[PDB]
Amino acid sequence: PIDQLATDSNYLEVCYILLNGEKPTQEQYDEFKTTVTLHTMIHEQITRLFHAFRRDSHPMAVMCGITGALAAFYHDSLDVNNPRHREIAAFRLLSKMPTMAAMCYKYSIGQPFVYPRNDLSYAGNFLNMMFSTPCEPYEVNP
Amino acid sequence: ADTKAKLTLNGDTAVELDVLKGTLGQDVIDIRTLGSKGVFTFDPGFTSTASCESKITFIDGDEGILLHRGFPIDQLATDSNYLEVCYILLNGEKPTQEQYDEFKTTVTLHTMIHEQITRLFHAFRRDSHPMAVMCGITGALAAFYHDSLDVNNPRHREIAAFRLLSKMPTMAAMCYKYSIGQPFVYPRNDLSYAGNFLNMMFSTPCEPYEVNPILERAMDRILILHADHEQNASTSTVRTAGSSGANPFACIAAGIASLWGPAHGGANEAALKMLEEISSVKHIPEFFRRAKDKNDSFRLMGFGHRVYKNYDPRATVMRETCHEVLKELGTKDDLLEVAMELENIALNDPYFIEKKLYPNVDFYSGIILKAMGIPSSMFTVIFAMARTVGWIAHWSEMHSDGMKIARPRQLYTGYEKRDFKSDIKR
Amino acid sequence: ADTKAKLTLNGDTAVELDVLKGTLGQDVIDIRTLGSKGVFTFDPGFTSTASCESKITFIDGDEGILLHRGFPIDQLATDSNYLEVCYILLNGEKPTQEQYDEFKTTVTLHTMIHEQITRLFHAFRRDSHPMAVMCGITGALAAFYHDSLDVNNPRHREIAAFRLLSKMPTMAAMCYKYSIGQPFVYPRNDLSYAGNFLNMMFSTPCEPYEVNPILERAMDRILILHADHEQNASTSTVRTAGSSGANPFACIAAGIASLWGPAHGGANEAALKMLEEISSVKHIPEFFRRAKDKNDSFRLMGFGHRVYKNYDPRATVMRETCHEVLKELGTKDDLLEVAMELENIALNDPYFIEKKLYPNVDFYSGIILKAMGIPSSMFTVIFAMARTVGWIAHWSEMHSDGMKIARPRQLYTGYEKRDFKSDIKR
Repeated sequence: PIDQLATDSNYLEVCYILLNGEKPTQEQYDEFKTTVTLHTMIHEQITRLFHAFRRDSHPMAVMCGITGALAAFYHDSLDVNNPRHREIAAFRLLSKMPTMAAMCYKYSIGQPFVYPRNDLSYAGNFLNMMFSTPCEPYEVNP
Repeated sequence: ADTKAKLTLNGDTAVELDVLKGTLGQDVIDIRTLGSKGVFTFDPGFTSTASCESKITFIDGDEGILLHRGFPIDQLATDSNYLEVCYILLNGEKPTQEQYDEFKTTVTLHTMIHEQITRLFHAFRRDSHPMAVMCGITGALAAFYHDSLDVNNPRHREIAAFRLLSKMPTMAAMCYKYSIGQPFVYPRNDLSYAGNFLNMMFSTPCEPYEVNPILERAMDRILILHADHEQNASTSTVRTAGSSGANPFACIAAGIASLWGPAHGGANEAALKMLEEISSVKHIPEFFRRAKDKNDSFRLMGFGHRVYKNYDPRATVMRETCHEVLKELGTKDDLLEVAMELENIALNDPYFIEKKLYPNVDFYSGIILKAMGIPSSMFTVIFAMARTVGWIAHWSEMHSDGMKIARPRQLYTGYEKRDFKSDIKR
Repeated sequence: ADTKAKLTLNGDTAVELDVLKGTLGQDVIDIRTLGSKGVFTFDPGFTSTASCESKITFIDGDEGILLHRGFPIDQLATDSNYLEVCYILLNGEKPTQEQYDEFKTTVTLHTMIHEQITRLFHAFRRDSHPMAVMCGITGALAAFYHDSLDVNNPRHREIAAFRLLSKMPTMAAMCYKYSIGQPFVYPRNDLSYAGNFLNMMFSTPCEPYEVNPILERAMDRILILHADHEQNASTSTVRTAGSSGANPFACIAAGIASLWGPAHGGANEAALKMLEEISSVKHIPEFFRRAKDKNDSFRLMGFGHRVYKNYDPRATVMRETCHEVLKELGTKDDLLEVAMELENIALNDPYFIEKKLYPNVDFYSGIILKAMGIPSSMFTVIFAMARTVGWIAHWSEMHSDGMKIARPRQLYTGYEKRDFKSDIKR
């Protein structure tokens, strides 16, 4: 039930549940969080695509434009029939969406992009990339 | 006030004019009505004309008095700090702890410059004079900070003032980083205005930078000592452009250009270079750099000033700071015997004693900045940066007053109406 | 002379001041040596103070008179062309074929801007007002053309003068193209000044642009009618920035921002809101935009002017040309014809009669530009681009005078000297 997931689980565990069909064992979850964590950054060239969008663009139009352009950069995981390519592709989108989402915002307001922080949770990592500046340390409110 | 109530002008009919008085300085003959009476004065340069009523800065040139909101410059340069002086110039009073806290908070939160504005720097030749880059960048601000351009709107001035106030040092320091090929440094919330500046100017991502309290306080003093200087030419440009309706960023950008005007004033452009290189302790100290004084360009090299007769009151605290900074920088300030010597040449040469080419605040500021490793091209960028608070104060005062638009007359001595009939067939 | 000998100023004893005589207009009282005594006048806005002696433009507002080097504006607009008027304004006399061909050849020879400045255009936002981008590029020219900044060298001055007259049209057109996302168009040596400008505005690589003869003339006349307007707020800004020694390019940038000035308000675009986005005689000029007039909401709209009492002398020829354009463009005009209702009201409506809201030159200029398919955000850019030669001439004459540094007095009414005591700790 959605209530139990929204109150008891966390986003990454729900992802594992939707993607694997079961609540992850500590180890499976650890490995899962590990694969996601290692694929958070977006190719720097993909980052230059943001600079070609009008600063005044709707972040949702920038998000569609950026996601629709991914295939040219992550050209090695495009064979949908290939079982391993789906793993890679899924993990890529899974890890990178918040990085791109947060960048849409930073770009839309004129602040520098924030790199993922391995030391943070999916939600905290997002709030960090969305609001922190290089000017002061940012502390994620629980 | 004796006969300071009234007086009269006499062309044909006796026109009575008030003799407005000040709280300090000379009285002024209110001629605001003469124009309508078909009477107009003639004063190119406005040396006999009070363009406004001001409460900001007071100067008695002969007696060397410089007051900012009534406070002597000495006390501000030694006791206050740049941000408090800004509050003083901008608000007219010494801030209560809380008012100062809130003030420092508003400034701190608006330090970063829009990343797009940062891309403008990359379009300037790396070899550009940082002062030309500074004028170009400030003059372009209005397109980015397009929501605070209504000068008539009281809240827009708050925003605009705070924007310029917070961002100038960020832009100033970037001009330098860009001019030498090092990456830009973001403001650090944990630092003071002076320390934050020294950080953005000199730190690299390669090692931690530690702000030296001596150089820090020394920079803070260079800033306060350049905060404002009454109705000079560059500030008069700020008021004039402003009364014309020009947005704050445009008026501040104009003030910067008017400020470095003398630098590229030909005689100054050439003489500053002569002094630039010659640091051989055999020419500057032994009348070589002094050999060329046909074209003066002295105020720029730190000698003499039209405002003050015998000395520049801003140089007191700066000289004392300068002596200290030189020491702090250990056994490296050896070739700086020319600093000791040029000063001796200014205090003892009959020519300098005659023309009163005394060392001014910039002779000493220049030494502190040179001692810090800052290139000379960045000297006016720093002075203009510090002067911005004065410009904002004068621009703002000009507004809240009555917004008397600059619409002067002219003595027309040109051609009387004549007919036009072209000589060309093109 | 009426009462034009000398005059007396009394307080206790008398002071004799000479009166200068102008060839046209009113004569003035010389007060240049007053401030050299202690006696200062008080005149905010300078409306009773001649700021300089000039021979460029004579205006007799109440008579609706405007002369450029003695030539009536209506004659120049009809029988001359922009460049010839530019030649006259700068030189004092009309050109011979020899002189004109030399001037023209030189102007077209330097119309192309440095390739690196084009990069600067792209760092700006696409949503930026064309006017702000214009001011931004003008204030950045000093970072490139740094070989003509010596305002004390007639060589630099003349070179700066030509680079501005040559490149301004190029700059303006590029501001339009950038805003609409169209490729920049290069200047054509074979096309006229106005023919080239329209081409740079409307050309495209998709096919060769055909310039309509009637439209080229219209544009040239717009440029002629805006070439100069005497000692106004913008020119005074240019003259004041220049008095300090500010570089040529920086001087124009301040004039541009000054001219942009009065259009930064809130209630100014609240009425301009309706004037723009709607086309119907029963919509705008009908109990909506008419009734919606809060702060300025007039001169900028094309109704009235502070200079002229009854009418705008410049508007006469602009009104005729508007007929030729409206007649010619028809299929791209007849919908905008609602100007007759705006004019009808500005003539037959009591509110407009009482406030003397006569359709100025910008009223007709606006109608034409709107019909030619030009966005209103380019209107003042076009006027500024045109006014630039006037700014250059005034700036040159200020220097011929000897560059009298603007150093006005002030009426100080602030605090007297007081000791500084600070309690804060931040």
